[PDB]
Amino acid sequence: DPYEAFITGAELSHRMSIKNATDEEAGLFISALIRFAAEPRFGGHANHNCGLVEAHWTVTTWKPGELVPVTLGEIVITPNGVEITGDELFAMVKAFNENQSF
Amino acid sequence: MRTLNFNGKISTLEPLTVTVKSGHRLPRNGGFNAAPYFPGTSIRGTLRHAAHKVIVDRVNAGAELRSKNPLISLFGRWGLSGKVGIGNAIPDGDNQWGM
Amino acid sequence: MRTLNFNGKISTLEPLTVTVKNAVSTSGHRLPRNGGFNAAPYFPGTSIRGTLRHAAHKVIVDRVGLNADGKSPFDLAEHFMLAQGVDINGAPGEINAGAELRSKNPLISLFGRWGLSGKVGIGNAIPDGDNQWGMFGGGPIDPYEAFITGAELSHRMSIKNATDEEAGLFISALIRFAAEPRFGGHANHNCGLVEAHWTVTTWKPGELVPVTLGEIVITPNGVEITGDELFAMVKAFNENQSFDFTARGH
Amino acid sequence: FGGGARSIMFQRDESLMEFLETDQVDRLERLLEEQAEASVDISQIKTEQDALKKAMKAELQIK
Amino acid sequence: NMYLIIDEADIFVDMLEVWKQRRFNLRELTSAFNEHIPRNGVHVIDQLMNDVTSIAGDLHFCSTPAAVALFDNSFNALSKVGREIKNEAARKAFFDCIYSWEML
Repeated sequence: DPYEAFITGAELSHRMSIKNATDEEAGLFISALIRFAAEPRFGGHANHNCGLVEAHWTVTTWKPGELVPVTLGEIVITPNGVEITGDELFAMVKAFNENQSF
Repeated sequence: MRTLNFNGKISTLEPLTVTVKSGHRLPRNGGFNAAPYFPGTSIRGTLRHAAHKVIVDRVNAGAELRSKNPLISLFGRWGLSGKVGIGNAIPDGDNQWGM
Repeated sequence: MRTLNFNGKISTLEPLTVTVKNAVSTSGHRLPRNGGFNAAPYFPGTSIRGTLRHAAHKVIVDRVGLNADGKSPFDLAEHFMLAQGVDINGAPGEINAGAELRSKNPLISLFGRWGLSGKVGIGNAIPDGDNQWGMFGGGPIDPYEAFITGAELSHRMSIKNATDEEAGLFISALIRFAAEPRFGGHANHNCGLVEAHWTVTTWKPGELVPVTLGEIVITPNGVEITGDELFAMVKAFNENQSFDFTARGH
Repeated sequence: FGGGARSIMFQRDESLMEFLETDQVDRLERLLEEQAEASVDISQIKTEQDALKKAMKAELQIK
Repeated sequence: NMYLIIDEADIFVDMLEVWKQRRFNLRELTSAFNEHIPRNGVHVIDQLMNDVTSIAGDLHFCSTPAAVALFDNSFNALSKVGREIKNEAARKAFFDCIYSWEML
């Protein structure tokens, strides 16, 4: 039977959050996103080729008590590859990778 | 300790189908005639699988476990609370959905 | 010495859900419905009140300071007393000591405890239009009811007889909460993060019309505090050094 | 209206573990364990009370 | 064909009273009308069911003034619920059932 789905080229606003995130576990989250970029598939219908999608995502932390957040950077996952900006995010990944305290 | 918010957009290059698990309709954003939305459950499952792949490639007082295992720290089991939260993907403009 | 009323809206950037034992039934997690089974769902004021009370407590302990070890000077009894208003350690003699206790402990005055009436009252948020609620959490997974993204929810609080320091503490709690402005449950699925604004209006008793002291807007991109009076309240709370939060009673 | 439940803050959000001292952490763990014990005891005694109420006089009220 | 010799006939005609019993199980009526259910009224049906348990206690039958008073009050509040059934045919069936119980 026919299905209902977003048309090609559609743009969807998406928000995520990591509660009181530490450097190590948020680095793990970034690594998970980076590895997901290799096969950026969501939903099902894999036989139908559904799932292929790209995203751009401003990562902003917010120290509680301040009136505004600070833009740590952005992560862009596209079939062309992974693009990351901001020294904080790179430091976080470089902290997660060599974590022998797991 | 920092609380992180990942806010932004998803661009779709090919028709994204979900809820494979009367007719197959996307999740509705309230009622029946409002906009549809992409389920965050699928997204969180994909992120869980990606984190499992990454860790496999690399490889009340109980909170040391989350210090020990970043995986259960991020997502958490039924008992322990999960640090991560994966919202839904809402269309911005009208249409962007078809049969 | 003033009475503050916050009147405004909450645009839920994500679905907003709450698991109330009376509301939830064998069908699943259903929002409490503001009447019979076919009335409008409302987000209970209890959830917002708990969230803002904990925001207040966290800002209080942060302003108290953390030792080099990284721990707060307060004990478990004081933590429970500030947050949940529970006399862990456990009257006519408190008849006049109540005012002093409020003076030295802004938080316990703001959010009350057993026997001490709280100055702040945080009400129930209610959708403006209709059909702003649906079923989410598909998966065998029991789906939960929630509000929808962008749902305009009419919320209202009222601090009765707030000194400059009480309202300063409450605004500071709102500022801190704006970091992770999340209500209700289902943090997984990110259900609860909101984007709210309130008009702060005071009403000197006897006057026929209240006066708007300004506006507090919370957005994921920041917090806008307009009106010098709110800034004065915040500065009054922050600069004060005459708070003794290590107090209790019954 | 109202409803809900008071809950242990410390098992909901865990940043407070970084605020509390080790002695206070032990106090919290003792609190949780002793409240679980009191909860099971009170549940048993209240079930007994409910059964006795279902059984049915002045002596019963005194009991 | 046969004869019937009732020994202890006093016990027989005394036990008739226990057998002179037709019980209106409020739970049975609750379960019977699960489609034409004025659920708002259900509380009353439960509340009376509580009172019976308070008055009847552990007894299969009690004729105390409390019992007859609760009988009358329960049937009056069930006539109250009678004007809540939406389906007219179901409303009349319920009304006739309670009327039959009342005359009985």
